[PDB]
Amino acid sequence: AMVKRFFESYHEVPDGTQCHRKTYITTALGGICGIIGSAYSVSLNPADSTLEAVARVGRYTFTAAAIGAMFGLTTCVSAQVREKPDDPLNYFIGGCAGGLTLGARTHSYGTAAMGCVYMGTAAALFKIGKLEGWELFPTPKV
Amino acid sequence: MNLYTVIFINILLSLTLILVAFWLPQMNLYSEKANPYECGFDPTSSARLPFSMKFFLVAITFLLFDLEIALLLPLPWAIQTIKTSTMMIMAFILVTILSLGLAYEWTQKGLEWTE
Amino acid sequence: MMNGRPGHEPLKFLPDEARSLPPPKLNDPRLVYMGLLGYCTGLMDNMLRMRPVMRAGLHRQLLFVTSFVFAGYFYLKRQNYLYAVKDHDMFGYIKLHPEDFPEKEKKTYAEILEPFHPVR
Amino acid sequence: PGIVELPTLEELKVEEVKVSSAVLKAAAHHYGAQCDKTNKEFMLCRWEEKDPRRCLKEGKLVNGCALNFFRQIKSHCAEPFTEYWTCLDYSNMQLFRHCRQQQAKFDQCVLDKLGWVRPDLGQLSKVTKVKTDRPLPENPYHSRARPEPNPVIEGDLKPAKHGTRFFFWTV
Amino acid sequence: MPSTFFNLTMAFSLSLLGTLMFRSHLMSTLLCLEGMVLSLFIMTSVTSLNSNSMSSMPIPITILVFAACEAAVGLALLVKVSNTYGTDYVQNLNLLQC
Amino acid sequence: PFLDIQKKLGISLDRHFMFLSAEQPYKNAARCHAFEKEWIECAHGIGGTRAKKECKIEFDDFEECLLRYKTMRRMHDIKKQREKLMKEGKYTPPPHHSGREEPRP
Amino acid sequence: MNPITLAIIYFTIFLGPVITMSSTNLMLMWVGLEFSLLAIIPMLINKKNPRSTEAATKYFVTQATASMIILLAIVLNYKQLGTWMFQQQTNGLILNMTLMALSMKLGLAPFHFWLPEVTQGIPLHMGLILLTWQKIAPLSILIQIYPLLNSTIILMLAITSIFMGAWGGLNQTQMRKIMAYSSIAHMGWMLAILPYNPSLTLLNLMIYIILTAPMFMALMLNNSMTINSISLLWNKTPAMLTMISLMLLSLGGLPPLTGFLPKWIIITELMKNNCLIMATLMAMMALLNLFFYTRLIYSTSLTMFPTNNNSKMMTHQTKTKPNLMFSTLAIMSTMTLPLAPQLIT
Amino acid sequence: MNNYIFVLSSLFLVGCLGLALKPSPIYGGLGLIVSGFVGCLMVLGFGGSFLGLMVFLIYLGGMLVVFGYTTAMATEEYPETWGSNWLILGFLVLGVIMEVFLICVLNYYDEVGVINLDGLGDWLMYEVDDVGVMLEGGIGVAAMYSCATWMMVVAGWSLFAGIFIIIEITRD
Ligand SMILES: CCCCCCCCCCCCO[C@@H]1O[C@H](CO)[C@@H](O[C@H]2O[C@H](CO)[C@@H](O)[C@H](O)[C@H]2O)[C@H](O)[C@H]1O
Ligand SMILES: CCCCCCCCCCCCO[C@@H]1O[C@H](CO)[C@@H](O[C@H]2O[C@H](CO)[C@@H](O)[C@H](O)[C@H]2O)[C@H](O)[C@H]1O
Ligand SMILES: CCCCCCCCCCCCO[C@@H]1O[C@H](CO)[C@@H](O[C@H]2O[C@H](CO)[C@@H](O)[C@H](O)[C@H]2O)[C@H](O)[C@H]1O
Ligand SMILES: CCCCCCCCCCCCO[C@@H]1O[C@H](CO)[C@@H](O[C@H]2O[C@H](CO)[C@@H](O)[C@H](O)[C@H]2O)[C@H](O)[C@H]1O
Ligand SMILES: CCCCCCCCCCCCO[C@@H]1O[C@H](CO)[C@@H](O[C@H]2O[C@H](CO)[C@@H](O)[C@H](O)[C@H]2O)[C@H](O)[C@H]1O
Ligand SMILES: CCCCCCCCCCCCO[C@@H]1O[C@H](CO)[C@@H](O[C@H]2O[C@H](CO)[C@@H](O)[C@H](O)[C@H]2O)[C@H](O)[C@H]1O
Ligand SMILES: CCCCCCCCCCCCO[C@@H]1O[C@H](CO)[C@@H](O[C@H]2O[C@H](CO)[C@@H](O)[C@H](O)[C@H]2O)[C@H](O)[C@H]1O
Ligand SMILES: CCCCCCCCCCCCO[C@@H]1O[C@H](CO)[C@@H](O[C@H]2O[C@H](CO)[C@@H](O)[C@H](O)[C@H]2O)[C@H](O)[C@H]1O
Repeated sequence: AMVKRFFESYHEVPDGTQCHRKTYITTALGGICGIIGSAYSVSLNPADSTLEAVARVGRYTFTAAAIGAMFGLTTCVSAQVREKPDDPLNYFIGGCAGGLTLGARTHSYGTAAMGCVYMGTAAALFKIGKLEGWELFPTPKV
Repeated sequence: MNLYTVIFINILLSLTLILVAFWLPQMNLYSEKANPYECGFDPTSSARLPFSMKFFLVAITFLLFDLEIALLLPLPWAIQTIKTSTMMIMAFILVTILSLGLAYEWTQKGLEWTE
Repeated sequence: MMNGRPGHEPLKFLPDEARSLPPPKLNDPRLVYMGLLGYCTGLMDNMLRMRPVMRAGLHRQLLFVTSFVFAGYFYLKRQNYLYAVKDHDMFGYIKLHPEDFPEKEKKTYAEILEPFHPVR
Repeated sequence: PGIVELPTLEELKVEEVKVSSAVLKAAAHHYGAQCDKTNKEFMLCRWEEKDPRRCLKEGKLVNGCALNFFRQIKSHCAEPFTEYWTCLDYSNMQLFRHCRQQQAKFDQCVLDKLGWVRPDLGQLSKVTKVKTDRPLPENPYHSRARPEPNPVIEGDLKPAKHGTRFFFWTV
Repeated sequence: MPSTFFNLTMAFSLSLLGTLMFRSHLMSTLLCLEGMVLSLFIMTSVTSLNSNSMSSMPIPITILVFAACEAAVGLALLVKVSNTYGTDYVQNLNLLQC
Repeated sequence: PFLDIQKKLGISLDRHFMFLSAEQPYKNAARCHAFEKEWIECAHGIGGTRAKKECKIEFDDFEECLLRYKTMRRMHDIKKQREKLMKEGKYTPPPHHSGREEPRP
Repeated sequence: MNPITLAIIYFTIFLGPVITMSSTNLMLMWVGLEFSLLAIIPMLINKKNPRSTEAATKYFVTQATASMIILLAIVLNYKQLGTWMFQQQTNGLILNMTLMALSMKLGLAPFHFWLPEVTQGIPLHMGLILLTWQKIAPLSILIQIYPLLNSTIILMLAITSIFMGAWGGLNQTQMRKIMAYSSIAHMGWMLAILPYNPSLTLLNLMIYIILTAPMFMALMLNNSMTINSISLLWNKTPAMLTMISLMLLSLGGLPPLTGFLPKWIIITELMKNNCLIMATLMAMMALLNLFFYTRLIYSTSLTMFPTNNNSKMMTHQTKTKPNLMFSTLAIMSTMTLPLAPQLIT
Repeated sequence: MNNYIFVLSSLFLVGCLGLALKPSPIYGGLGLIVSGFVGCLMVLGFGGSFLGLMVFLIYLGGMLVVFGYTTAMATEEYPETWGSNWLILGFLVLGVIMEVFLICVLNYYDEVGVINLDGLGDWLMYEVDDVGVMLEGGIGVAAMYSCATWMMVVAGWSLFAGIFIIIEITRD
């Protein structure tokens, strides 16, 4: 569908350029993950009322969207300032900024610090995968 | 078309009698008249409370026996087959196992109602 | 992967074409190890039943050793056959498709310029 | 993606056997004996050719044979035949067993006048052989050539070269 | 055929949605299973008729036979649930969280 | 099947009513018998992977026969073009399409 | 149960999977799965307490729902192609709901939530059947259509099962719940490799079964339902301490035990297909299983928990169990890695 | 008459919507009876006969047992109907509106795809053997006795084993 194409547009242009569009794409992706997580949370751990369920859906989605926005913005600004399109380090900085955001929203320096390292490493490895042609779900070959 | 026509007339006739019965007579609604009947004294509870079923096992046995007859109702077409011996054995085996199932439930006191 | 191959009998433990292969030695190291596992099974069974580990039930111990070796021999024959079929198919496929498997003429080290990386 | 070829309306004009089902059923037993050769030719064309457009010539001979059969009834046995099919037409299933009296009168007539013997029970349901100058269709399904099977690998079995070759296992 | 099969598939989807979205009565859910069975019976029957596949008409009957066995077991289980708790409510069936 | 017991014993518990072209009661051929017979026969002996590409003609024909997507669309187009012309007063259906035919036979 | 009932019900439990594995027709495969559900319910609820009633009911409603979705796929495919088997031309959505519904039948995550609860509510010998014999029929169907399955859904189910099997088993003090999470983790490995090499799915199934069967027999010996109960083994049946420890380490996939082989070979085959990222994630989180097995080994054979005075009366009594099937499976589930080439091809 | 089968399959859809909302099983049981009758009519409409009458007969028996079980084990003081709860009523009305919308939109985008409101009635019966005799659905079902005996073996076994199963489940 066109929704898939809207996500392929992230890679249509090199990193460090069109930072506005790349921030919308990652903000949208973060929001979707927040909606999925919120759905499982309210279904399996129901709230005391409907207004608390809806309140928790908004808390998860906006927090997840905020993490995706900070990751997408920081990654592009970092590549723009450093003039290094193909550097996995730009993605590590963005993933750390996302990890710091998660800690700031949940009021936890341990989640900020632990979030920064794990999310930075995951984002840096994603860039290495994009550069080196790794497949997440390869089809059978042999 | 004809079967649809007559059944609609049957529905039409029944509904007309209901409308006549509800709009022709003189009415006089008051609370004591419309309260539920129970031999002149008031009910002590709802009629909507659980009513125990002592033949519940016979009832769910009837579900299985009703699919057994569904397997038997093609027999008028099946007796037309060239493969008469095969059909006959299948029908004999089907009836016999159903009999054995009934015999087992009978000897297990499954047809006795619970107390 | 091999199940749908030509001339595949269903549920045949040892196809007759397997009788061209050399049978395993009765003292094959894999069959000797099988018999050792059967011996361990007998000893473990004695332990679990609070019996003298080495002494009790030598008839039971002997049956454990013989069953493991007996089963292992026939299973080893089947495994030998499956590996032989795999090579028979692989090489046969290579011959039917010589364009996918060219002989690569390799160059001597007199012509190859490997980069030197000084250690220092 | 080809054009489907259809015969013209002019090619499909025939003299219709436009009599009712009781008329056909009343005459059906003698009709089956009298027009068998033409009827079996047409049915062999249809089952061999699997195409109604390839059997139009034989279909028209079926109609002409049926009209020649009924004109023989009309000229010799009109009144016994009319009394029979009218009685047969009364029944909701057009059953033979309600008009045995009228059937016998018709059967006797076509026997004396035309020599027609009614076939016995079982005779019309037989499979029969028919002779035809029409060639046998060679590819009635218009099927393509089948794809060629995979080449088979031949030779005797040898042991796996260097054993299983599974990592560090020697054998 | 096209529009009938669309509506029948939607009817199955609704019955499955009914199965997946519990209310209180276990019996109401057992009825939703019978709804899915009913939809699948008609879909199989209509397909066999539309293709003139007379050798497949045994299959819809076998669908009902095993559905009857499934429904009989479901009701048998419901008797057990009612005996324990005096209702068929599914919120009581929560002892196995610990 | 996962276990080919039926093939090993040479019996048929459920192999013989697997598709449209199978044996039918009283020899009443199912819809698309000839197309399914052609598709099954093209595919035989070459395996599923090859059959997908090399029997593509037979499968498409059989698929069209059974589901009739193209037949339904083609008739929809003719009937839609007829609706447009009749409203514009440029087409008049013949008597035999209006219920006043000369019936055959 | 009287003997006639046992024979009929156990025969039907055996029959269902045999029908599924031998059937060409997808409807007869579904019939086989129907026999399994119906026949196992009376065994699940045989002891008749509120927990067994809960377990049998939760098992019934999950399994019956999954069975309807499987039937929908079969009927939709019959509508599409006029046949009773899935083909290369079967609509991909039809195949994806088959995969979804079969994975719910197997208890793969995220359709796993029922399985630890049902296993907890039933006798150990029924948990054994639930986690071994009852896996074969749904897996057998999947193996038949392995070229048709979507690798994306499989890997996502597989990694989810390994992750939740791991974290799930980490919080358990109940043995029946630990085995259920061990089942889910191992099913995640079986499924990951199915679209690439279904023979390695069967290799993992066999090794899982011969590990799980003697583990259940060891629990059955004293009816040890909790960590604290199994921690009394040193006083009740100390001879079992060696084999339980090795079976637990084998279930965790520690070399040089037989249970290392399925994880090793599946990683090898996944990386022959460039499935490097999933294989790395799978192998890393499988270490979390070894943690809770080790904690279990700590409380049984490597330390001695406090015992009680009544246990002395147990030491006066003779036992007649385990049968010699325990020793055979226990040895072959731990000491057969040297024979690895004969198990994969 | 060209809308006849679409109307029936549309009624069937509403019946399953009513069942899905799960009022008291009394009205759920009634909903399945009406859907079963509507389902019988659809099978008849496609040229069926035996199969349509079977499924109605089986479901008439099945819901009578469910009625008996409902009055004993699934009843409350105030059984719910479709109208009793505003929330259930709203989703009943909204569900019907979404059916009209879904059929309307799908008609627009494809016009001949899943929905073909222009061609209703033209694609019900495809082929019919005009001069045939042995064609009714009962003949096909009867092949269980001759050509498809394995289908009847498994069906018979499941009913037989079902007796032993339900006796075990229900004993105390
Ligand atoms: C907060 C840190 C989080 C660490 C986790 C890893 C973060 C990195 C992922 C986000 C990167 C940008 O987002 C990523 O790029 C775009 C979004 O438009 C999409 O990119 C990809 O899409 C599809 C996958 O469906 C591929 O076939 C395509 O070739 C590629 O462009 C991905 O779906 C998304 O994952
Ligand atoms: C490039 C570096 C950029 C640095 C900024 C990004 C890092 C973000 C770190 C977020 C830290 C978490 O945020 C911090 O959480 C603590 C948790 O004690 C909370 O702190 C506040 O509330 C808590 C309890 O709620 C009290 O105990 C505490 O005394 C008070 O200060 C605040 O919410 C915030 O001060
Ligand atoms: C601590 C967590 C990390 C664990 C580390 C795991 C081991 C180390 C990872 C090394 C990364 C492998 O690096 C990757 O290897 C694969 C597989 O050969 C190759 O990558 C390529 O493989 C084949 C060609 O052979 C292509 O079809 C494929 O699309 C592409 O990914 C490259 O060599 C490199 O992109
Ligand atoms: C545990 C369940 C036990 C109950 C089931 C027992 C079933 C056993 C049935 C035994 C009776 C079979 O009876 C059998 O009938 C067939 C026809 O039907 C007879 O068959 C005879 O007539 C048929 C025509 O129908 C001829 O084609 C055949 O050559 C001739 O043998 C056999 O001579 C007789 O032996
Ligand atoms: C478990 C696998 C191995 C066994 C294989 C199965 C075959 C078993 C054969 C022995 C079975 C006989 O088992 C026997 O069954 C009958 C059923 O009629 C029961 O008997 C039943 O009917 C008789 C009638 O006189 C009465 O005892 C009573 O009404 C009822 O119990 C017996 O109490 C039981 O002893
Ligand atoms: C690759 C290398 C393979 C290493 C193999 C591992 C060997 C097994 C390790 C687990 C050890 C089993 O655990 C060990 O069991 C023995 C009995 O057998 C116990 O033995 C001791 O206690 C028991 C009672 O508890 C006494 O009856 C016994 O006489 C005494 O020696 C040990 O206290 C316990 O620690
Ligand atoms: C719960 C009950 C639900 C009721 C659902 C709605 C029932 C009414 C169905 C309306 C659907 C379309 O219904 C009717 O379809 C026929 C085909 O048979 C169309 O057919 C007619 O008009 C269209 C063009 O407008 C052409 O096909 C042609 O001129 C003529 O055949 C009708 O124009 C349309 O009105
Ligand atoms: C472990 C439990 C299972 C054992 C119990 C069941 C025993 C088997 C009894 C059912 C026997 C079915 O037996 C099977 O019947 C069918 C017809 O139905 C025969 O089928 C034969 O006639 C049909 C008629 O259409 C042909 O199309 C088919 O090609 C031909 O094989 C099989 O050749 C025979 O093998």
